[PDB]
Amino acid sequence: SQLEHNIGLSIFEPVAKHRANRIVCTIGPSTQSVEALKNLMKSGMSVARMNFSHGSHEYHQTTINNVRAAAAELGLHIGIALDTKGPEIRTGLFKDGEVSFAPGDIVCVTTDPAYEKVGTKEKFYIDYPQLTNAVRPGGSIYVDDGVMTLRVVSKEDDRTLKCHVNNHHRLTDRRGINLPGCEVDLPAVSEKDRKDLEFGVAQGVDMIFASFIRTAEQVREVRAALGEKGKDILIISKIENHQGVQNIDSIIEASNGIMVARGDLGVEIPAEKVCVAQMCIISKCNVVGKPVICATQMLESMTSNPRPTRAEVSDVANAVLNGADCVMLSGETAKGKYPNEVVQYMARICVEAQSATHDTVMFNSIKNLQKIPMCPEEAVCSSAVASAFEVQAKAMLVLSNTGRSARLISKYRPNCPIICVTTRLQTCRQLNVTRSVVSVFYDAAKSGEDKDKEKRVKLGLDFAKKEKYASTGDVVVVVHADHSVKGYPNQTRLIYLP
Amino acid sequence: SQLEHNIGLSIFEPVAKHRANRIVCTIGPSTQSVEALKNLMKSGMSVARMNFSHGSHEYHQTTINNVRAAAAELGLHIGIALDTKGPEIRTGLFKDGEVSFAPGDIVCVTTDPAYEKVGTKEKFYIDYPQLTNAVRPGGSIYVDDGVMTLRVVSKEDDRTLKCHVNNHHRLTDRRGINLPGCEVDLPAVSEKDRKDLEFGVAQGVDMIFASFIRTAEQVREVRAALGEKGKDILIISKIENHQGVQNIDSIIEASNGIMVARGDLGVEIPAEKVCVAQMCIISKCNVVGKPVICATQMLESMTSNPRPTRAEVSDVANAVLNGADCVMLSGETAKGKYPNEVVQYMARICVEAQSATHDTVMFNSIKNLQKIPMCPEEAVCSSAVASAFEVQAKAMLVLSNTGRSARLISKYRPNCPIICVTTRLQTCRQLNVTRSVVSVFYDAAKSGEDKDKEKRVKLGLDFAKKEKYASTGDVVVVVHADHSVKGYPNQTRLIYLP
Amino acid sequence: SQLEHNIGLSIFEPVAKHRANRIVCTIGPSTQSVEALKNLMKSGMSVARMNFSHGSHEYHQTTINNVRAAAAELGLHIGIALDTKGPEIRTGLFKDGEVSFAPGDIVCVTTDPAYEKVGTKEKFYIDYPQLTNAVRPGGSIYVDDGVMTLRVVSKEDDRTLKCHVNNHHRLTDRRGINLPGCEVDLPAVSEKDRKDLEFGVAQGVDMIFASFIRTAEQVREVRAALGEKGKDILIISKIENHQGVQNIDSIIEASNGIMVARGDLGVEIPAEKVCVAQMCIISKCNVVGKPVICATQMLESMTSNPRPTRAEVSDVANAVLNGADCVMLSGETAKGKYPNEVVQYMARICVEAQSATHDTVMFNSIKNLQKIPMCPEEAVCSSAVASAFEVQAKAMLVLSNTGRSARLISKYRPNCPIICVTTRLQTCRQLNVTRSVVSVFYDAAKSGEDKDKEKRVKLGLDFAKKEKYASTGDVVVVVHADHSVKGYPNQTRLIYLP
Amino acid sequence: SQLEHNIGLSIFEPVAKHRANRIVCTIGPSTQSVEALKNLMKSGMSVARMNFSHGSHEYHQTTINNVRAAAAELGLHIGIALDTKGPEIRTGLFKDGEVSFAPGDIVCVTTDPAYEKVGTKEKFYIDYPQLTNAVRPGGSIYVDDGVMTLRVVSKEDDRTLKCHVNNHHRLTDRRGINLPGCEVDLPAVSEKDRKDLEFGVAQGVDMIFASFIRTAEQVREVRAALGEKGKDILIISKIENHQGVQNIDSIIEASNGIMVARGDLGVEIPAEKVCVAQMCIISKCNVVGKPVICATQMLESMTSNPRPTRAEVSDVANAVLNGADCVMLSGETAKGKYPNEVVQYMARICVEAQSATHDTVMFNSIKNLQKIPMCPEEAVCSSAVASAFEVQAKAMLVLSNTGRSARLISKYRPNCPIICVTTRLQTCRQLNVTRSVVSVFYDAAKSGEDKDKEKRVKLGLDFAKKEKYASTGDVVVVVHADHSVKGYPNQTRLIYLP
Ligand SMILES: O=P(O)(O)OC[C@H]1O[C@@](CO)(OP(=O)(O)O)[C@@H](O)[C@@H]1O
Ligand SMILES: O=P(O)(O)OC[C@H]1O[C@@](CO)(OP(=O)(O)O)[C@@H](O)[C@@H]1O
Ligand SMILES: [K+]
Ligand SMILES: [K+]
Ligand SMILES: [K+]
Ligand SMILES: [K+]
Ligand SMILES: [Mg+2]
Ligand SMILES: [Mg+2]
Ligand SMILES: [Mg+2]
Ligand SMILES: [Mg+2]
Repeated sequence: SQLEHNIGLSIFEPVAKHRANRIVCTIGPSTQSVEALKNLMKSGMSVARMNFSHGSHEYHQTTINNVRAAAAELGLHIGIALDTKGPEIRTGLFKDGEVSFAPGDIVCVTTDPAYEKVGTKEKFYIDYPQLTNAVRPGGSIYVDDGVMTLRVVSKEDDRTLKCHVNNHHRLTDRRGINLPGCEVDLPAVSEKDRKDLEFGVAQGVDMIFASFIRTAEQVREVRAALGEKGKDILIISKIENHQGVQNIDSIIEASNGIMVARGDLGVEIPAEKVCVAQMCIISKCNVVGKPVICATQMLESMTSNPRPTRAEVSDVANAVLNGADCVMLSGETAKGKYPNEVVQYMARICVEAQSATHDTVMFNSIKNLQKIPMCPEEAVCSSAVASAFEVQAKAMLVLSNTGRSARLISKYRPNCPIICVTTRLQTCRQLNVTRSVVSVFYDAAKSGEDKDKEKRVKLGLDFAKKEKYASTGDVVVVVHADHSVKGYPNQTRLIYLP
Repeated sequence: SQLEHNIGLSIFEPVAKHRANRIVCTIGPSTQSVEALKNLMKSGMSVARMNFSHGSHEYHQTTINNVRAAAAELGLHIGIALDTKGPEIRTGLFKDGEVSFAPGDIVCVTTDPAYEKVGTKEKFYIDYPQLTNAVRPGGSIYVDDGVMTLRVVSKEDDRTLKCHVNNHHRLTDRRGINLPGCEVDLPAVSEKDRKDLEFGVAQGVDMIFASFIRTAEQVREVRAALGEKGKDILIISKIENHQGVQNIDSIIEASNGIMVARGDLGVEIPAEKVCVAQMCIISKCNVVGKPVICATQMLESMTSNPRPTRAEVSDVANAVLNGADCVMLSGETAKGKYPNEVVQYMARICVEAQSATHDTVMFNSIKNLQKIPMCPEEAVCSSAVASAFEVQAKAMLVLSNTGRSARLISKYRPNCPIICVTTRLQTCRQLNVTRSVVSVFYDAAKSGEDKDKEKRVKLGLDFAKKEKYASTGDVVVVVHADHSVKGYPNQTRLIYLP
Repeated sequence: SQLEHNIGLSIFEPVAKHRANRIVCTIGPSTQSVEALKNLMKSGMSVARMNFSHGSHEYHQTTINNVRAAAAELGLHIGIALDTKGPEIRTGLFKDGEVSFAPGDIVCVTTDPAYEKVGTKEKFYIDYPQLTNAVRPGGSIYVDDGVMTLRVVSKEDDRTLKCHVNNHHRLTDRRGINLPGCEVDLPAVSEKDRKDLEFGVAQGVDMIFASFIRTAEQVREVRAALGEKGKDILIISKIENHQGVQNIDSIIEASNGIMVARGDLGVEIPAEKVCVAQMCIISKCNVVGKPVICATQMLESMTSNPRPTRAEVSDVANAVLNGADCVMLSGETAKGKYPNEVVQYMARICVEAQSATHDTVMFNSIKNLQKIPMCPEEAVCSSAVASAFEVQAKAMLVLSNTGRSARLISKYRPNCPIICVTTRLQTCRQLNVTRSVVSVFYDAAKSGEDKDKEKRVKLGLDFAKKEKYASTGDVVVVVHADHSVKGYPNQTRLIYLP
Repeated sequence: SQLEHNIGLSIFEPVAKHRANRIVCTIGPSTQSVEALKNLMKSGMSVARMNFSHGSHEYHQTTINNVRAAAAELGLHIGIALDTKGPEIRTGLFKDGEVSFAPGDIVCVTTDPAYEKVGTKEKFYIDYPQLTNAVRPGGSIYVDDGVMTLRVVSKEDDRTLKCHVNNHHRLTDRRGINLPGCEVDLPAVSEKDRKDLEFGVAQGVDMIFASFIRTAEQVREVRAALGEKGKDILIISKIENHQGVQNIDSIIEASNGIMVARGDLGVEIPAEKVCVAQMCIISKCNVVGKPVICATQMLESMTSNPRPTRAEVSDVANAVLNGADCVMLSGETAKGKYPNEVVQYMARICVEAQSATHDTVMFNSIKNLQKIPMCPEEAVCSSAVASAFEVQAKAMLVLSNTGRSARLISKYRPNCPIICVTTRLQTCRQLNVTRSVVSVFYDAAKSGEDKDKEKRVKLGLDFAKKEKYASTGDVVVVVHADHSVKGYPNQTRLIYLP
């Protein structure tokens, strides 16, 4: 039982040596320099996130270039993620550029674009034409990231609602609008996003963090916008509102991965329901074996302070215990005073949660919900992890070209490193969002075809020795194909390190 | 499995209507008026904490009187908790009220009272006379809830240490000092603590939150200080340092309950380990059925903001999921701008986490760890909870005079309210730290002896009806003694509301 | 796990003192005398079975009278069961009273009653008019308790099948016929059965063992034949063929109990499938809490030998481990040389299987399959049994007039005696087919109404002391109603024996 | 749960097509001809047992030769088991060949050979010279598989005891004597046993069934008697008395397997305890993965009848459900009228019980009891079985030379056949006592070394196809070493049948 496991925990015991969870950092003026990025990497950043809400292509090019230089200097494979702006709903402009509201104020909000630039206390524009279908009398409209709240009192015509203002607030031009609990018929990709994705495909980004994903169809439209050139780039769908949460099954099926985008999600649904959504989404991703990232405000106060709050420490530990592959930092590294320290704390907190995790409970829980019969690669991979628990293996080793087999092994949550020997650099970079995985690159152009796996396996066992994952006489669990089977691994071996 | 429970969670289901978990609020300037307290109570405060780190007896008397007046106006039983100063270590004053420190700043710290009021960038006072025995050269002194370090360069003399400042801090009056990994030899009950405890007995406080408890011995010292007239007052031991966590088992056995005092704890041990201690301590308390409070920085940002961070919501929810009876607010209500709102958020987060909790997992885990044979009253109480699950009872009803039986039912974590009819007002107030329990006072001196229990059961069933727990025809599980057993409950009944 | 429980079993430990399972004995020339029956009773017979296949009413009257005299002498309550002949299918007569068949012999079997008395090698009668609808070409007809086998080769006309003889056998007049796997449209009650049931109702039998029950409707026709005078007599349906097994759910719902009539069942379905049927039927009865009897050849060789075969010992142990309330003896006591010894062995074997049973596994398994919400009497009863495991109670005590509450408690398979204080003698007799139950009679006509239960409870606790179930200072779990609830028990108490 | 598994059982589903459990048959007059043995093999015999209690070397030579000739004709590998006389105690002869005893009959028993041939109602011979040291006055002497008792009245002299006959028996030549609770001091290897064991080594028998094993020491004495040339012969220890059961753990550790010898056991300890010993012993063997045979009176009545009793069918089925690898026939095939039919029933009952077995319950129970870390080959074998469940494999295929790896896979109780390709004919024969294993011989001397395993795997896959275990496109789980590991299997593969 979780309870019996808890009572036997010890704060004094040494912790795990090898961090399993992974850390995504948002780059910004605190962290964009090659020097900054090197330290971020030494501190534990696995994936660098470019937030295309802010900054020009020129700005993000510097990030891309600096990340590549920083990683090349340290001999690391660091993923690069493009996080789209996404479509949005905004108010119009106001006269004199602002208006102040008070509780009780009645205000008409209109979908008539005539009113776009002449917002007053009495009447202002919202640029979502379907508005008077999507929110009914009694429903709420949230303005400015939830900070001001309107109750719809009535529909005046097919383009205008009379609303009641709930709280004091000062609006400036073009504030964000959220419609909590309303379906929202905005396109998966805005015009700006197309140019942003085109840029990402051209610069060879490893993954898109796709904003405001509400339906599987929208994931497909993002895949389509990436076209043939970008067919290999991961799509990590950001779950940001109620529809996202409702359609999670079919969104998970269409995506390569998920981000629990708690910031927007906590505006769209009550803040307290975000923990329910988080637990549900992470677990559902664990069940199908797709990477999931927990995001937003995890270590917020470290934007300004050199130590985190108690709440913050528990937030990170709990996202790890919930089952998340990755945890993420935004402002904390984009613009905070302590980018290095914050990543270091997050690394330490991860390691503690990892050591306090019951080894085999995830493995069993996950395995028990799989449909039987399994595909044989998945039987090979789960049973490899089982056999890793049985011999207390110190590492596993898998040959994966696309990353599929590595993600399949990580799905079953071994308690040791998963060394992945791959033939694609992009795969080394993409496996950064997968718990436990450590990539080594095998250069076929330079060392040859390796039909019988022996060179890739040697390379992996040498890496295991060098990185101090295991030593001479330790058992490693090795997964690849036999001499004739092609396209997936059908073989597991137990090998003593020579 | 936890995983299978998670994938079935929904954000679209209604939540529980009756909050099981309980909220402790610290009273200060924001919240001391009769009016402010009434609103805290309405917002969901169950226990008012007096922090005797600060304030005179007279100040706390005003708190005690105003709590009683507010509780009487609303007809509530609200516990009053005295939280001791304990073996605290603080700085003196500074000229002007701050000084500011740069890294590499070399500073003299002195135990010499002479410098108490007159501290500067160069020399200042610390109120622990044995300082230069406690920490030697190369040791570290933590300052102001851990936000600034000093390394000790040398012992100047028996009164003065020369110290290297390690980082960047602006330092206000009388701030907290911690000395992790140092033999600090201060009493659990200082002379000042002894007066405060006597004042609490005199004033009839319901519970002591005993600071820095390190040993079962220290708990007993707090018991002795309370004397004869004070023997029914709960002692809740605050676990705040390394040694508290080491000795947790015998500390629990001596105490009436525990507070995981995450503030000092997260300075005294590495901050990332607090999450492991929390889990471990809460579960150990759940196992012996003793109340446990999770404290400190839970909704910290709401000290200044109208909304909590995503980390803070999850921190609260996870304290509840961990098994904590109570969650605590400190600065958030003592001195924040939004005391009522912060209590309201906490109450809503509690209810969400309570609704995401698997019905019976706690029941079974707790039961499976109990030594067999049980005492009869424990067999009756655990079986009563089982039968509540089986009939889907909307409430339970227990007669308890000392509170023991109410705590015993609560130990088995039913999913419905536990209505406790008690013959002591103090029991009503002390049961505010126990998950699920709602108290009704039966005045035996005024209404008679009730040997056959029909008066008290009627009172509790009518309360069930009035407070909208159950209605006519609903089953209620009713626990007390039969007509001849005295001293504990030997009987369970299932009863339909008339 | 069953496996871990097994490896820790010990043959050397003392066994349970109080036999939980119950023994049904068939009376016959070995055992009909008052003296014989007294010894049978001392040996462990709980229910005496009269097989109305053989003997006249006069014969069975002697059994009834002798059983009553024998029981009255020993002060026991012994159930009396009437086991119907049931409808049957038979061949006609043969010329010269017999015919011999050989493998390969072709024989017409006809439904034309003209051929009733003139059976030959070539052609003989079977008295089931629907025969040529019920068994198709390729199907089998079993003759003489399965000993000879015919394959239907073809239908000649609507009353005649050509059949192939499978094995050597000699037929005499009017042998039994079975149609394996065929629906069989015979009435629930034959004419002879009506007169037999009428007799049973008049003589006050406690239960019918109803033969050849195929459908719930047939159980209802047996209840109807018992009329108003016999509305209180248990109907234990004998499951004897494939239809019985197929319709078991709805047959269990209609009956008071089940007999796995392995003898006929092993003729109708392959002998090896009888173990599957047995395990399934017993478990299904356990799940709904209805008594189930395992029957036939359990200790067969003891008909002639003074010790049982190894197979036989395991058969009895395994019926107990499967979950059967009762095991039964036929020939072994009706006509065998060692009626006393055989019942003694069966008692000893039961006790060993009981002691080797894992206490709480049945309890948990049974409780886990109940629909929630439960009726409150069933919550009271399961939780009483739970609380009996928790305090290691040595007995339970329940007030039951119809026997319902006692059967409800036994359903949850406590490891101790269940003392039932009843106001009906017939209930004492009927509870003999219920595991663990020991009945005491409370005479209301002579000691008064006992509205507050105290006299019945005293009587029960006195019985517990006298029979050496428990002594002074032991906990007994007591189940009845409180002072106002009528018709079921809503209360459980734990009481120390004074 | 077992209960929930049972209620889902059906008698209408098809049964397993490949029998997992294995049948040992004792050879005698009924069954010694080459023809009779061919039919036993066709009917399902896997191991022929020679009972050296009776018969000369020459008689057993005929058995050995005829088994080989019959097995060769059919192309089967059939094990040959030598079952020792051991420390047996028998009566002498009687004039005429019976005498008959009445209760109260006072009789002299004598160790004096003089009376060997000439026994009467009054005096007869017992071949244990230390008799009058072993049992003293008031002790009991059991005679002829326990069917008749004598109490010892006095020691006449060192050669003669006066005995009270307790019951009614007709006594044939050279019948078995048991002395429960007596210090009987006879060697595990008599002079006669030593010759028999040497003859078995000379003749190349596959296994010894060692009678009356009492200690691990005795097992080692049987090992030493087998000498150098005999070291690969299995020793299966027969547990037959009180002390065997006491010492079961260290007896198992010394042996290659165990027989629960229920015949002598059920006389040496009370007969009702045998069912507890059986369960306990079989499970302990399953836990260390050593073969266990359940023996004696399993289908006893079929010695004379064409059909078994209901008890005997359930006895067989429950031996299988208990975990037994093998079930044994004694008199049923040595001397019965229906040897072929009795083997056929047993085979059908085995398959039913196998089909009623829960797939994975045994796998998990066995796995959960193994010390971690496992040796690599055990992690490979248990994980191979797990992956068989997960892909619903129709067969497994393992390379085994000694049989160790085949027994290791079998220990984890897969639900499909385990095809074992072995390089030793003796391994083929010895694996007949292991559940599920089907052997194929690869003649390395004739077909070459097969370092890369492709020859043996091809041989086993073609066997899978020929024997109708799997077909083209079916997955098979294949266990052996990779290209460089020697001594055990370190590799698992999933392979589709070509
Ligand atoms: O790229 P993924 O889909 O992970 O497949 C990798 C697996 O396929 C195989 C076989 O095709 O690759 P490889 O041909 O590179 O040797 C296995 O060896 C390897 O483990
Ligand atoms: O006859 P059953 O159906 O078992 O009902 C018995 C239960 O009902 C009650 C209440 O009606 O009977 P009683 O009136 O005889 O006291 C309970 O005390 C008793 O346990
Ligand atoms: K963005
Ligand atoms: K304090
Ligand atoms: K009958
Ligand atoms: K023998
Ligand atoms: Mg957004
Ligand atoms: Mg503190
Ligand atoms: Mg019949
Ligand atoms: Mg024997």
